[PDB]
Amino acid sequence: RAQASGEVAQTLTQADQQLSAQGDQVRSGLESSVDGLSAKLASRILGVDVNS
Amino acid sequence: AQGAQQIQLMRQQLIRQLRTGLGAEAVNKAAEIVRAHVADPQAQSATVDRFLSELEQMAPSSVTSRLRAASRQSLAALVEKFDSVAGGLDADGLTNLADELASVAKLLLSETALNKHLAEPTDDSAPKVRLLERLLSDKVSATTLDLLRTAVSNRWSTESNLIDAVEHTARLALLKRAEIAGEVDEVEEQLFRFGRVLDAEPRLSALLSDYTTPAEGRVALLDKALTGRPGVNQTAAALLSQTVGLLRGERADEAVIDLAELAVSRRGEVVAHVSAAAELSDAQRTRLTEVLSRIYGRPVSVQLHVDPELLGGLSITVGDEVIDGSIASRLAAAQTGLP
Amino acid sequence: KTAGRVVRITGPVVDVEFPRGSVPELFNALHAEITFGALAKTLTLEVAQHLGDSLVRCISMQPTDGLVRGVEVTDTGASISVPVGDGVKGHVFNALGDCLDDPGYGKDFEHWSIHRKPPAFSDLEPRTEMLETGLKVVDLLTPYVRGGKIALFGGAGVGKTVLIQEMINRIARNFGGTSVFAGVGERTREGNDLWVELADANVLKDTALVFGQMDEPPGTRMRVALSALTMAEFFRDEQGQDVLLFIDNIFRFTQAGSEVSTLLGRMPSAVGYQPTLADEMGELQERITSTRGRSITSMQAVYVPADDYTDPAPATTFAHLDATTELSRAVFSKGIFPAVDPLASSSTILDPAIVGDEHYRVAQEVIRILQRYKDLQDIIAILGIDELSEEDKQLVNRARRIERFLSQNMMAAEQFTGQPGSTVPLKETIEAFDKLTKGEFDHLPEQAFFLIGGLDDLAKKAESLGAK
Amino acid sequence: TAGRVVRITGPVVDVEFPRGSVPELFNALHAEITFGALAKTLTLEVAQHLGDSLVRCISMQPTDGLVRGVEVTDTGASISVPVGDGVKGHVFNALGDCLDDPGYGKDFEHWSIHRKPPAFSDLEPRTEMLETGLKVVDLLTPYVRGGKIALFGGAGVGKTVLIQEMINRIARNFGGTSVFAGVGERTREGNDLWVELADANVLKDTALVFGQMDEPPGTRMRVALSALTMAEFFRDEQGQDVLLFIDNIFRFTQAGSEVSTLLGRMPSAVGYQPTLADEMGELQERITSTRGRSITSMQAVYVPADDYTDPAPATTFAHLDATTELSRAVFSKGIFPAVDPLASSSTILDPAIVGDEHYRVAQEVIRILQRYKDLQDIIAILGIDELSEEDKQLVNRARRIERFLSQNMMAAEQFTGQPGSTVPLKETIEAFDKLTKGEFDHLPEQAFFLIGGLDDLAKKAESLGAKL
Amino acid sequence: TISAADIEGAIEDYVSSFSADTEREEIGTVIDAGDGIAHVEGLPSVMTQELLEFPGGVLGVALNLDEHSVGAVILGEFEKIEEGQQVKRTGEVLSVPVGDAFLGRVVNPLGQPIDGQGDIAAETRRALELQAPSVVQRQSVSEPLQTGIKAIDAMTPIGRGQRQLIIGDRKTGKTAVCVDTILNQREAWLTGDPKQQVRCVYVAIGQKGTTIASVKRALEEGGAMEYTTIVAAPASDAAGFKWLAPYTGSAIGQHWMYNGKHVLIVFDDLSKQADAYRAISLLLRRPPGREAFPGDVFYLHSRLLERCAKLSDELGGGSMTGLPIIETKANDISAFIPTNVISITDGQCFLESDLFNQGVRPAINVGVSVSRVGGAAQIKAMKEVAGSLRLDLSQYRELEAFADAASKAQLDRGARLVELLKQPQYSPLAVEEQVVAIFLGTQGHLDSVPVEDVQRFESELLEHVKASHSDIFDGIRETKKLSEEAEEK
Ligand SMILES: Nc1ncnc2c1ncn2[C@@H]1O[C@H](COP(=O)(O)OP(=O)(O)OP(=O)(O)O)[C@@H](O)[C@H]1O
Ligand SMILES: Nc1ncnc2c1ncn2[C@@H]1O[C@H](COP(=O)(O)OP(=O)(O)OP(=O)(O)O)[C@@H](O)[C@H]1O
Ligand SMILES: Nc1ncnc2c1ncn2[C@@H]1O[C@H](COP(=O)(O)OP(=O)(O)O)[C@@H](O)[C@H]1O
Ligand SMILES: [Mg+2]
Ligand SMILES: [Mg+2]
Ligand SMILES: [Mg+2]
Repeated sequence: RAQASGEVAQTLTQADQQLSAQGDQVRSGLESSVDGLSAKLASRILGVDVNS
Repeated sequence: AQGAQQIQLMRQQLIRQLRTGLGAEAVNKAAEIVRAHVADPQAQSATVDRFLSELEQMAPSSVTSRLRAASRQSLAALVEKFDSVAGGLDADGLTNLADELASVAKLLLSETALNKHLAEPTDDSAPKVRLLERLLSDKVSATTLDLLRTAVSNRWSTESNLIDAVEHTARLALLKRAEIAGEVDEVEEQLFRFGRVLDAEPRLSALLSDYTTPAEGRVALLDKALTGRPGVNQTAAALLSQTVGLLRGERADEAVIDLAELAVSRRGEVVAHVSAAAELSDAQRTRLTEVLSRIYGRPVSVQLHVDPELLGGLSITVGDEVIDGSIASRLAAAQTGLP
Repeated sequence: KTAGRVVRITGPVVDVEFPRGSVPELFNALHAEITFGALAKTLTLEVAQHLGDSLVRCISMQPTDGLVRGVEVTDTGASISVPVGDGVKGHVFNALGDCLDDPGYGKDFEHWSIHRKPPAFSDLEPRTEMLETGLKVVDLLTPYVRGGKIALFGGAGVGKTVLIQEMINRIARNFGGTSVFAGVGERTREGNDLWVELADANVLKDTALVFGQMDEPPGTRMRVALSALTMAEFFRDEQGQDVLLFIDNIFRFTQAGSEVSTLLGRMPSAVGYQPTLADEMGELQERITSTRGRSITSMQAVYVPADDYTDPAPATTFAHLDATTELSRAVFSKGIFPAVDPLASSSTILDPAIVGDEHYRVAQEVIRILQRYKDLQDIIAILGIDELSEEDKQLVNRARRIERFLSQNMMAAEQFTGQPGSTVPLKETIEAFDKLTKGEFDHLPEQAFFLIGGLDDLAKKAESLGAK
Repeated sequence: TAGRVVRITGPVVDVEFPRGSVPELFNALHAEITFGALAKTLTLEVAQHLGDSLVRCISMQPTDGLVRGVEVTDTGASISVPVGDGVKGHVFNALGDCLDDPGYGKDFEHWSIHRKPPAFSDLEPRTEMLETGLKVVDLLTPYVRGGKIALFGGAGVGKTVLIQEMINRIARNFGGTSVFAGVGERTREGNDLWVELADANVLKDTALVFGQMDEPPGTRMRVALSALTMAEFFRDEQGQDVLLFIDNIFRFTQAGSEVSTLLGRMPSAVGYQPTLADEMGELQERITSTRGRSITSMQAVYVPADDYTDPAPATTFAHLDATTELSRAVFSKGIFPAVDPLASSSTILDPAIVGDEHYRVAQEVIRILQRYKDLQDIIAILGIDELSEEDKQLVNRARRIERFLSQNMMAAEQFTGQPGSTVPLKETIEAFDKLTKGEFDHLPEQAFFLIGGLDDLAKKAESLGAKL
Repeated sequence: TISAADIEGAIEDYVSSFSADTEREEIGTVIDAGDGIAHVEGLPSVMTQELLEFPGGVLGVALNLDEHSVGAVILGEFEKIEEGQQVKRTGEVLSVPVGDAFLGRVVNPLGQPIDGQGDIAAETRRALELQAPSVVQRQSVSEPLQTGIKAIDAMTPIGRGQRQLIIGDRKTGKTAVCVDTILNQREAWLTGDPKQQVRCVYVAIGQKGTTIASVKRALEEGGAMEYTTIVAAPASDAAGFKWLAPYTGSAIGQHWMYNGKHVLIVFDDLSKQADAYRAISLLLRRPPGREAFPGDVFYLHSRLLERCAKLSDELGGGSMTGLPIIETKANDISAFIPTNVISITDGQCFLESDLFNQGVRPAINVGVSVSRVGGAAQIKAMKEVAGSLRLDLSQYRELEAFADAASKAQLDRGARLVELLKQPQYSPLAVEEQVVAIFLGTQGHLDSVPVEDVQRFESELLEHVKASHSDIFDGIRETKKLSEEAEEK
């Protein structure tokens, strides 16, 4: 059980590192997309399709 | 299995963090976009027109608060009596009646036991009438004496209501002479403007709201500062001075709001305070008046309050009811409704 | 302008009137000036309530002596904020984050509001990793949890602060993470002594100290804990460090809350406590927690008024704790240090699935023997051990030896007796108590078990006294 | 002419009326909750006249969904419940509405639930015994035909079980009417009683009025009055013997307290309303037998926290002819019914009514049990062997007597899985005379546990190996 | 990998579906606010106990309705509330979503998930203050709800539709008993028969978040999370959530109860609900009473607990079993809330710290613990073997306190019975095995074995009967009684 706990902690830290890298490198990808979301939200609130 | 579940939970934690961050960024960007676009006055007109169309499609509804039932009935009887009496009087006579009513109200303020006795409910009124006559049968006109007789004949929930009623009657008299002058619209607009400015200058109202200070000092301050101005109607100035003279711990601006309410009410219309970020065109004003009257049936008078924070749209309000069409409220709802 | 003015002053509570549209939000920090020469200062008020008519009731972080009605009050637009970062380690701050050992130090640091929500329920993960201290009683009967919440309950002068010092020595000396100490309504000289002790043991460099002590207004005493917690939260979240959070004493935070509530016009509650006692304790205790992968091991001294353990303050504190160590005046009178009541202290991880079968069995047997000994106190205090059955007499002797053996020469106890402390590994404690509960030391005198460490110490002391 | 809601705080509603239309005190008013989910017609009982045409009223149903300003109608009369011989066999609530058949009883004669007690000239002491068949009750707490009987006790000591037992032992063979009032009790218990009465075929002669403990305070205040109004109709109009069972009467009092402060009453000692004794006296004095018209009322009095000094039971004590005081100690010792023979009393337990033999046996039993209670502490500390021979034999006799007072009740078969028993009064006197004389000392005390007469004692002795 | 497309679509759903409809609405204004309370002028048509919306999506409940203003308790965040803020009616009394989707989820007292696992598909909505079943809408409690504990199942049996109070000092094993009861329903759930299935609802009030997480982990490991819903109101929650959580759980359970299902609900614990309600009432400035509690605290708990019922057949035959928990201080059941709740429920299991320390686990105090349903909540064989057992254990304790051949025989039998009922945590015992164990006890088959070995003899023997002669259990498990042939074998 001690060995299992140690290896579980190891895999946990490696998974955490890879997940942090994934989030960091996907934030940039979605940075370009969020413009569309903002524009569409503005269009909905204004009642007209605001292009900007 | 526990380690695998922990990995899944940490992935979900990262996902939730990203959702919060992206949602915040998107709502902020949308707010910036709307605030930038709405700076165009044509966009303001377009959103106002859309809101007016919505109001047109809105389903019509067939639907003095502090006064209690007995007090409301007494005030109704008193105003009916005033309508019966002062109708035949002239502008000078109406001014005299208003001045005498204000003077007697100030006298009632000066002494408390007399007010308590006069306003004390009782089945009979003859003792009260005799008391009033023995007090001031000489210093008031016949019309004023009869109006006060009627006022004290009925009953009021609280002592102050009595003086309030008298104050109310006084205002009516002034309003009536305004109708004789034919400048009712001008005085209504002047009262609304004075209420607006008093709202904008809270310190001035506070300096006027301290009833402890002598009435003459506050009245002279207002005259030299606000009430006395070249482009001010004399009737509005007199009404405001009388109101501030009888300010029994109520704010000056709220008193002016009450004055405007009464002025519009005596005409039969109902005031609708419409908050807008830009001034409306005459066509917009007419359309808004028509639609508001249609939903509320009774004729309504629209009072525009400029407020750029709304970012377009309108925020109508009558009584305890509000139609919140402002764009800012929609933006807040969008921000608060996101996952 | 948008500035407000003082209207009412009732002790450390101030009413402030504001122009409409400028009423500060709740918890915002306001600033006023006391200009009387002797007491001149800048009051930092905290908006506590909105009274209506553009009035706000505020709690003063400083004494209000010399304050005048109508003075100008300015709103900063944000709540009390304290410096954060690795720079706060090795320095002493007050409830407002002002450095005391180096006035002005930390202005350029990043600042965090002392008010924030606890971690979301999705982040919380139960902690069950035992934290071995080296104290026989703590290791055996109420093991501490790493990343869990530990509390030290006790009346006045039973050893709460000495136990906190012992746990700092045992856990913080060789600690790879960060340490935060919060003095909340305790002795000022205690804070100075702790500062000197840490500077001597060279643990100060790793520790951040925040002190609001007895001679402070109730607002300071009820916000200093939030300040220290804010520093600990920064270390937990933005740095992934394993933080140690020492609080002494949290009951003082609750008591300052009671004082403020009395000054705020709130209706009283049972024993005159504030109606929001449980709520406030809830926010403060829920912020002090370990999230998934991020560890805070917190230890709090909880004062028990008038030796009354049913008082609402400790009673509500009991629910927020993973491990509880209840010091008893009855034990303290016997001279047993630590004065731990083994029949009332508890640990959520004292179960076979976490501490192992033999550990749990030995702890259960010790508790059973001590409970039986307690149940016989009524008979013994009148007639003595003479009327008990042979089984009961043997059990009483065993229980006396066990309760004496649960005492230990603590490290921090040296300053009181000139005797260095001792550390007992958990396996040694389990073996020793298994032997003792089996009757393998009944021949030794009772005093051989008093204020010693492991089995070697027991053998040596019994040899010195005259036994084997 | 109608009123309007002005204030709402839980079950208390202030109503403003036009002057000249203020309702009389205790008048019933009707308000409408129009919300679909909680739509209903609130019944408000006028409690106070606040002046200015404002009246404070207590709502009989939950006020959830009530809106300020809604119309309030004046019924012009108090809450009137249906009366007659039709009510027998049906379940009603505090307002007289039928539950087992809604709409039944609308065409009956209706009596206002507020009534004056009988004139002092019509009162007459009752001194006729009511044999029940329970050894303890028959011997030490004889009940009175047409008198007031109470069963005092804490929570879960056997008040309801004993009430059911008395229904079984008295109401089944009763030739008159029965009225049961479930005042602030469990709905499950009410349903069980309804089913049991239907099964026993006693429902047709019984009227059930339930105001349960999920109802608002007003219903729990008026259910007792409604049931007592039905009982008063049966007593005064039909001239019939009546059995009135109330369980639990204390709830009535409790309900008053729940609304006392909301009505604007300064609390009395122990948080009870100032009008405790006055309201209790009105309600109780309405419960009585007059000259030639008999009500044999039996009430269950809850004793909060087992404290018999509590103002509620202490006040209630003065309104009873016989009181069976159930004890928590006797209950926890496994003795059923858990009667405290030293605390129970009956006004007819004197030689002139029950005879010299019954009185002598009862007094000797009381003496023995009192001496045993005195010797309990000495026996616990110094053991029985210390006592003198007289005290030793008295202790054995007292243990046998105390166990023999227990009995196997029919209503308790659901708990002991055993059939009940009945013991004629003569047999009880004989058995307890023999017990006080020591003629059963050779029998094991366990043979006296939960049995009927002497035959059961002999059979259990032979089961245990001993001989009578 | 985190699917950028998935999250983009997740926010696309809301942004596309975002809407706001202008509508005539009564206005209110926060005239004052502080400490989780607000006062709102206006809203003349507001109903009592009606939900109110404050800016920022904050929610409140209108408690005090007088002419000047409306006192409102803020549910959730309250430092956002400001003087002058616009308050909107809702035209709705407090209600929560309800449906089978809530099974296996953790939600706040408003039905909003807090476990971060997605939205819950609510079948419908149910008001929190719907009346309990009437006297004619119930049937007598007749179905056992096996907790798996020999002591409880034998001496304080619980039926479906019964309110059994778990009362005791802190750390006496109350939550342990409740969680063991919830876990014992695993077998019933796996049978797939809604007549046998029991759906649990664990309500945590004023409880540390990590404790709720640990309880959820315990339920997950045992598989109880399939049929269990957690309503969480941790210590960090506002007094409004702590006050409302038991009613949220009660409504969630009631939805199932009124559809023929059998529900078990655990309130852990009602003492903290009472404290939160006291705080709300004091902040609202209502006149206090005993221990500063409001006059309607008993009404609070009584109307909460009477909603646990066993419905008649015409109403569907469903049931809800209540397991309220009460924490006492210094073992004083004479306090206000403990007395109230004891007087409310259908029996109490009173746990004692002294008994727990002596090794008696669960620390049930036989003398003062009872079940008011009684043998009706037991199968036939359990009745046969336990009806005497309970009172005989009471007598044994009395005699042991007091101290011939009969007395010593009684002491020996009582001792063996006492060590018969000692059960480890997380060691459920099926009803047939419980019947066989109590048979060993009360029928005299443990008199030969020494006391110190009784437990061992109880375990091994049962295991033996499991491996060979399993048919015995089948009999009990099938006929729900111990046949003469089975008893002889
Ligand atoms: N291990 C020990 N060995 C010897 N003396 C001790 C020990 N622990 C405590 N004491 C004595 O007890 C006194 C009180 O200890 P301590 O200050 O830690 O108690 P406390 O509970 O924090 O008190 P207070 O309520 O005053 O803050 C110490 O000054 C010392 O005299
Ligand atoms: N039958 C049992 N046998 C052994 N240990 C038990 C038993 N029941 C409970 N425990 C343990 O006792 C401790 C207290 O249990 P639990 O948390 O259920 O009690 P509680 O009264 O609800 O506590 P609290 O006051 O913390 O809410 C836990 O370690 C639990 O594992
Ligand atoms: N004759 C009896 N035999 C066995 N148990 C009894 C007997 N009388 C009462 N009890 C026990 O006392 C408990 C409480 O009974 P009840 O009268 O319903 O409650 P209360 O006394 O609070 O009204 C029951 O659950 C029952 O087990
Ligand atoms: Mg100290
Ligand atoms: Mg009962
Ligand atoms: Mg618990």
